[PDB]
Amino acid sequence: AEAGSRLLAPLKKPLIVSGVLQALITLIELAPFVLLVELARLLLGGAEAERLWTLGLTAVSLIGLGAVLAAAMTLWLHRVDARFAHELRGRLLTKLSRLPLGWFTRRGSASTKQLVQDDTLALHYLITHAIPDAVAAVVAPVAVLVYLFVADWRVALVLFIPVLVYLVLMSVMTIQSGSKIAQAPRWAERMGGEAGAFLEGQPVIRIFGGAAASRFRRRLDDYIDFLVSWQRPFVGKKTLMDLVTRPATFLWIILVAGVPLVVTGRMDPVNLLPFLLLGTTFGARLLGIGYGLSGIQTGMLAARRIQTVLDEPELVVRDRTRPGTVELDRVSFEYRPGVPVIRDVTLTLRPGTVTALVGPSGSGKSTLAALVARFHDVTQGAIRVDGRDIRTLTADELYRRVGFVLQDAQLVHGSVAENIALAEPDAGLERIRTAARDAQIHDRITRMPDGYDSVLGAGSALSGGERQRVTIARAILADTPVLVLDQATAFADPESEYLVQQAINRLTRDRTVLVIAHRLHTITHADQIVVLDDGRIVEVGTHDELLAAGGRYRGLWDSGRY
Amino acid sequence: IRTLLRLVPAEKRGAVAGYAVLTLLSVLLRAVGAVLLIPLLAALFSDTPSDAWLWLGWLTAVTLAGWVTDTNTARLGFDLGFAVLSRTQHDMADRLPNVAMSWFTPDNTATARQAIAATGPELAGLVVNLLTPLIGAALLPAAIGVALLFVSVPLGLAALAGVAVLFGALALSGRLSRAADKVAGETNSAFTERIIEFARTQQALRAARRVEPARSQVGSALAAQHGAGLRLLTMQIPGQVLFSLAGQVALIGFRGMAVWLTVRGQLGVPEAIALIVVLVRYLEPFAAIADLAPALETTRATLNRIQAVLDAPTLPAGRRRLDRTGAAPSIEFDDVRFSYGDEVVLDGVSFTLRPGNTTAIVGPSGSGKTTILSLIAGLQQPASGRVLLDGVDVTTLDPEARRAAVSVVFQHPYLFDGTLRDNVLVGDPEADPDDVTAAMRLARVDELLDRLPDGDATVVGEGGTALSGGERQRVSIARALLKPAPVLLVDQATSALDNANEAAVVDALTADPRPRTRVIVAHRLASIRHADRVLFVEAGRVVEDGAIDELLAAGGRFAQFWAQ
Ligand SMILES: Nc1ncnc2c1ncn2[C@@H]1O[C@H](COP(=O)(O)OP(=O)(O)OP(=O)(O)O)[C@@H](O)[C@H]1O
Ligand SMILES: Nc1ncnc2c1ncn2[C@@H]1O[C@H](COP(=O)(O)OP(=O)(O)OP(=O)(O)O)[C@@H](O)[C@H]1O
Ligand SMILES: [Mg+2]
Ligand SMILES: [Mg+2]
Repeated sequence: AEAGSRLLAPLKKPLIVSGVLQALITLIELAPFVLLVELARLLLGGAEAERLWTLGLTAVSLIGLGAVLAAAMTLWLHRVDARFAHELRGRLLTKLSRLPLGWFTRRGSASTKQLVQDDTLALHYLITHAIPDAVAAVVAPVAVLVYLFVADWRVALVLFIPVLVYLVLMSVMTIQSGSKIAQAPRWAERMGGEAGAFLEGQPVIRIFGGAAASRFRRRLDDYIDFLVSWQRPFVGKKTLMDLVTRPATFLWIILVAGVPLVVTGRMDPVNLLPFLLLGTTFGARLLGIGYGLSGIQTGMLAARRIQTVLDEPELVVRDRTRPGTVELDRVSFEYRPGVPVIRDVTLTLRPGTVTALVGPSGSGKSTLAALVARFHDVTQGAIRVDGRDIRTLTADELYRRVGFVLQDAQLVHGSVAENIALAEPDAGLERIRTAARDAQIHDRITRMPDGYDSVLGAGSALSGGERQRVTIARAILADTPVLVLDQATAFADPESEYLVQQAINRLTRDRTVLVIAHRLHTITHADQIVVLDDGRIVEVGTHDELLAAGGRYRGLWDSGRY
Repeated sequence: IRTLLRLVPAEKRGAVAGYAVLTLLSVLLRAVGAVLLIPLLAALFSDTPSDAWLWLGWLTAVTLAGWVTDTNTARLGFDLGFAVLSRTQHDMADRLPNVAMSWFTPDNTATARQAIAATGPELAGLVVNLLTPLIGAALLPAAIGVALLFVSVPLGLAALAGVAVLFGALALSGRLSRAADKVAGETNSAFTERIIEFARTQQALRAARRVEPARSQVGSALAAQHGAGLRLLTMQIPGQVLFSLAGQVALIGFRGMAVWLTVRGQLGVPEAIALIVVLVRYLEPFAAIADLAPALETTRATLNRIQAVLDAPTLPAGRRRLDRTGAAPSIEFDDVRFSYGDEVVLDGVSFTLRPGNTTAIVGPSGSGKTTILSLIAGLQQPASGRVLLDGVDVTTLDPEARRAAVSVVFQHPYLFDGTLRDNVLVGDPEADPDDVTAAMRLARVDELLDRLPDGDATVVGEGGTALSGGERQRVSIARALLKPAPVLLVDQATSALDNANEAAVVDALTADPRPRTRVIVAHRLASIRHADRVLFVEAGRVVEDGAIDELLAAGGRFAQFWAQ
């Protein structure tokens, strides 16, 4: 695989060294059995006690030496291939912060968990154990069978019968499970998706459908059907391989052809000593690749799947390369190919002016804020902050110049202080409190059990109108020259909405503000009201001018009073 | 293991008993298979090798019987492995909807998500991969050890002592890495939680410049995960080499004893050579146990998380069916009190709502007016007092009858990853297509079908993230209107809707065909138009109530509420 081999290229030299050292280790491990054959052959000859003991000691030391060298490789090779995962996982988290957010919405948090954590974990066998198991599974059976074939070819061929049978089981097991292993990561993502949706959308599951009718139960039963149909012949072949390559199976097969040769005048019993001691040793090494070839397939797919993400197009910062000004110049954007969401929008936001972006729901007013944030790149046109294109501005220079409220109270799992101080985590606790008071949420937070240190994860959340005020306080603390309020105070009552509106007007007197609102009664004081219908700006002007013009804004205003 | 056996289905315990017999039979045949070699080889190297034919016969018979048992023990081990898996995962899936909402703390949701995430094949083979080699290698090396007492007592006693030290070494390996594997699991679990947050709240993090690994919270989770990951290997591999080496030290030791007894004349040379060969059967079972320490701890961890979910506090319930099965029930509170942890939400809240009429709830944010709709729907339950649906206490209602008596439009509308029509159909999957279009048409979802390319097949993202804020709100409204329940709870269903769609939706909510008892929460006066009754809640208590016109004329807090 071009993408699979390209990912694991840095581990070329460590893996080649692992293969060579395993060749030496496997020969060191077979060495004491050859000495035991000589020691056993000396017992028949009745040699002196000292002669037998020297073969015993040099066999014990080689057992110790082989174990030291074997443990030196595995300890080294796991550290090398655990640092690779940390390097690889750091690359993914760096990659994901640069992709457009269309990537995140079409995959979700369940597939990103699969990528960063599960897929990088699936590489573990492919690098730590694949080459040691592949080299030991060929060095030792070939080394033994070459030794035993010189000893006696008759019993060597008999011992070779289970070798061929094991290869047949290994091949049919691998090809049959090949199709299922390809489908396995897909099911894990989908099952991971339902588990996230089932646990997150619990109020929906409880009231609508309940436990029985939930889609999680349906797909859970479907997944276990996949595992049963996958793991049934897989485990069925794995047990047969374990029986064929068991030490007792070789020892029986040796004696099936050994006893008739010893009983008849066709083999001296001394020539069985190599088989009884060496013939059974390589059963557990052949089994290493039988159980591994499935683990290589998951690793190679995971490497292919990881490298594909690392080759995704990014939000590249161009090399091309008034304060507080944002300009949209014939912007046009499409979330999907051939589905225009924004069409030829031209809009200039100047300092000290509050621009009010209104219109029908689903018109495109939130995606315009997304384009300004550069969560997505405009398909046409350009967006320029202070004369610098957002595509030329780096992430720091862009998000230090523009601050956002995103219509969703996306609170992080952390203290109340940290959710307010997400922009600048080293913000002083007094600065956090002043931001919270401006959002009219300091009084709420003081009443919580732990104050500003209280955790705001799932099951310890706030009310819907208060989790939004936390994000308003976050934006206030960030305090960028350009602010983009995507329907802040949607869930706020009139009293709190008016108070936070007064606070924001106090804060952003000499700043650019793009306020998005469906409550038009708070929009009447905007310097310019921009009406966005079907992604195109259909009319621009002040409140009185729009009412006099009598268009879509007049329709919305009349329908507002009901 | 005691937690493991109880998770089996009651019907499957017959296979559990059969599995134990074949597991004892398999070990007994394997030990007997090793015993039959000593007469065989000792006869083979003797002057009359023809005696080997008899002892070869019993070895082949025991060997074939060993293969038959081992294949069948795998089939029962496979069946028991998935019987536990399918039973536990179905029990967890059926248990979580009934578990109390307060149980889902950020840590508990992590274990519940991890416990659900253990559905893969690693836990499916908890019997075949882990128990069978473990039990086979706990009884067989001792079975060979006791069998050697009838050939040489010093060698047979050494074999039994070998099992003692080898298992003792395994215990020390587990005790050493138990602390490190506790930290490894927690830091590996926290990394999963932060990846979910990283990909779920990406918009908030990016605007906050909190996405680089050098400053992100997932970056710290990865760094902590790596440190605990390496620290586990440092305290784990020395455990495995000591066990693996001690296994080889024990084997060569006994092969040394067999030689040494031969030198002293206590053991014949043919019998000594037979014992040297057969003693590989002593280390064969212990070889499998060497690498199962990581598997044993992971399997122990998952079964603890599974049992944690099955120990979760199920919500209280009864078996009373709703009296007004068809008609509109009369919702009422009787000194209903409620509190999240320590903070008091409701204190002395008592109101009675007539059947079939529409009632509005208004008040400052944080008042507790989403909690009122939660208690009526049964998502929450009072600490004291009782909610009555037509004189029937909700706590005593059958949970099947409890959910069928309420439909809710949640404040933060959540949709599942799937087509637009699928999310509308979860309200009533048995509904006729005419009823689905009627609900979508009423909730103004037909506007989305006209605009969107796919119509009612647009693949919504996780939540409603592949739809606008008002598009997922109208899909939520259509979902609730489709459900035929005689109670409709509306929790700010017009927040993210323009004046054009808000006015139309408000008409649909208050003028749908069938009768219902409608409770409405909203922060916009146009969203509670022509409502029969109002409930103003400020401090968690209903300050005042009545008609809209009466309250406006009265000039109380309701009049000041919309003054601005
Ligand atoms: N899961 C929770 N854990 C702890 N406290 C909570 C939880 N949910 C809500 N609260 C607290 O309950 C009180 C009332 O919450 P509730 O959701 O009922 O508010 P609400 O009146 O509907 O407000 P909003 O206008 O913001 O929607 C608030 O103080 C909120 O902090
Ligand atoms: N991730 C996405 N993939 C595809 N289409 C999307 C995605 N996000 C939004 N859309 C589409 O973009 C169009 C406009 O969405 P947007 O979020 O800009 O709405 P909006 O005008 O802000 O609405 P509202 O006032 O209800 O919040 C909608 O038709 C929605 O279907
Ligand atoms: Mg929007
Ligand atoms: Mg609420």
